[PDB]
Amino acid sequence: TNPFDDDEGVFLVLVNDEDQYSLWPEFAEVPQGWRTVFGPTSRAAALDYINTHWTDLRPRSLREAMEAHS
Amino acid sequence: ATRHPLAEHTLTALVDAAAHTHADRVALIADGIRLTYREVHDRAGRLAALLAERGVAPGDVVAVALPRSADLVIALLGVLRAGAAYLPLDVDHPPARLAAMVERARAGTVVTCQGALPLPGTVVVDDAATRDRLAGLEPLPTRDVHPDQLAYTIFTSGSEPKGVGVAHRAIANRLQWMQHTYRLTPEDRVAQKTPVGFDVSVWEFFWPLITGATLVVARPGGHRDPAYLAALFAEHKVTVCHFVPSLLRVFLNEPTARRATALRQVIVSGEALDADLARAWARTLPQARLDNLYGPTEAAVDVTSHPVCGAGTEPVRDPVPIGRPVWNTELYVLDSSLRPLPTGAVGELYLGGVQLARGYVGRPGMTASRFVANPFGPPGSRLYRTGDLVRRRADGAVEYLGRVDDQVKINGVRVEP
Ligand SMILES: Nc1ncnc2c1ncn2[C@@H]1O[C@H](COP(=O)(O)OC(=O)[C@@H](N)CO)[C@@H](O)[C@H]1O
Repeated sequence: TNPFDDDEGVFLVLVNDEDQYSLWPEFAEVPQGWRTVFGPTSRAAALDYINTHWTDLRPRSLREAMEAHS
Repeated sequence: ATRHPLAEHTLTALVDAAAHTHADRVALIADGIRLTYREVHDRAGRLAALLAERGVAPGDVVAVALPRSADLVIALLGVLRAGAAYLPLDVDHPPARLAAMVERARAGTVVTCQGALPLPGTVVVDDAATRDRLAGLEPLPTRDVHPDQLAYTIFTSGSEPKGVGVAHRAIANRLQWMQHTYRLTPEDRVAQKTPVGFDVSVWEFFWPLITGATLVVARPGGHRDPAYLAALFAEHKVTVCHFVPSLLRVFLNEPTARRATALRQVIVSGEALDADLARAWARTLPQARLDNLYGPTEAAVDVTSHPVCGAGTEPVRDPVPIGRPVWNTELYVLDSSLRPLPTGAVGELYLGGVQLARGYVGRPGMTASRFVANPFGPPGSRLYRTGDLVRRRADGAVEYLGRVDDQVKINGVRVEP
């Protein structure tokens, strides 16, 4: 069963420079280019953090390009 | 090592280049008539102008609810022309399902026709007043499109369905790879027979229209009738088409399938391809090459391909490989600790590269749980976890072995129990 689906796992939330988010199991080394913003915590609490913080799925560069059209 | 330059990074650039180069060639055979590239693009430009005057702007999502027809093709092109992403609605699905998709994707406009009318922002293309307005608008010059803007949002089954948003950059890679690999010419005829809600239809519509080839549009429902498909293929000398494995079996059980002698390349994807079915194909249509393609909606239609039937292929045996990655795509076979497995060992397929979707519209938690940080790629990159169990063979081709979960296919349609 996939570790990102393990309801009993221990999880972090990671974000990259494009302000995209990833669930992440605490047992795995954090990949380069990603920063821990929440956890270690339960899967449900990590997903709640993501659902309340990641409100725009566009990569940051695209959003900034669209804001500059003004 | 699949890195490859891209001539263009948007689908609008690819379609527009072809519209100039192939203007007076036939683009569409549909509805009993023939339309040239020039005519199709004039009509798509009028629709883009109408969408723009109704508030559609780059970055928006426009739902499309039209039966398979010339008007469907024009609508998809018009939406893209206006800088928007299209959300295909299969007019067979029940109304409540379509309404929920429009809500989740925040589609503010729905393009449809009177037959398929029985939602906010409805444009009815064959309403008298709307026909008159289209005739009275100048075709709109293509909007500027950023490659990371979406080209389409397609829903798949959700263990509530999830809407996969795929950027221009991702589908531009997928279609240019396809054209490099199989090399359509303007004399080719690809069949439009896949329902518009299945992402295979994205290349049926757009691959011929970025090359100067002709799209032969099957009637609504005709994909259900293999004798009709064989007749259509013979009538218009169709040279390229798609089947899902279960419907390929149905096609080969049809006595007149052998009349499709103009076929030179068939693409099979969506389910495991068995070796006895591939052998049956080669007995029935020896001049038609057959390739097995694989991929999830989350990674722009297909990420791997394998040549199965044709000159130069290996003898077929089970499992028939799903093959090797397409351009600008990486494959990892990982264990449950996220470590790469040695060659031949079974683990779960993870996908990297330019074709990954943006994510699931309106569903950040779900997105972050399946498009995860990438240990192997450049800093800040992601992987999509497929849920597919695979192994890599000695020679490097990948074999599909089954699922980590309970997901199933019906007639190629992804279904979550
Ligand atoms: N050649 C193949 N062999 C075995 N299983 C396959 C396959 N192609 C697709 N699949 C299965 O179909 C799933 C993707 O289904 P879907 O997103 O509906 O997309 C699609 O099906 C289309 N995007 C494929 O073109 C894959 O994760 C895998 O389980």
